[PDB]
Amino acid sequence: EDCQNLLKPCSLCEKRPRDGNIIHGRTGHLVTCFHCARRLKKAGASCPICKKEIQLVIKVFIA
Amino acid sequence: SSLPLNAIEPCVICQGRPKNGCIVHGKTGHLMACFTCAKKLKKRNKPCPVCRQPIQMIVLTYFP
Ligand SMILES: [Zn+2]
Ligand SMILES: [Zn+2]
Ligand SMILES: [Zn+2]
Ligand SMILES: [Zn+2]
Repeated sequence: EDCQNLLKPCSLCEKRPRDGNIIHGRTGHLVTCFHCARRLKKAGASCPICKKEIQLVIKVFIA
Repeated sequence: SSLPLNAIEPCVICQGRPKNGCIVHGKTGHLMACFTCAKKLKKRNKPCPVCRQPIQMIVLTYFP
């Protein structure tokens, strides 16, 4: 059920898909586009959800 | 502005759980299987069923 959140636009820019996975260890939060997630990591921001160090930003494609 | 309708479909492998097992290769990820099923694909040393590139890691993904 989470799951329908992925049909919403990016929570930041509100005009791109949620295709930017924010990875920290073996978990990830997918609530932003790739663009916005990249910007957050560049800014040294932590994950907007769990406040963990962003180790990696991945562009996600659904299949 | 939005992901495909596929996103709300369950794991293609087991059809019983959400697509929360992200398959990581480089700076991209394919999201099509649950965590449990995606872990089996990596264990069995199988490539990504979508792009056939090697599976670097599986990330349990939340959407929040
Ligand atoms: Zn965005
Ligand atoms: Zn997080
Ligand atoms: Zn599954
Ligand atoms: Zn792939």
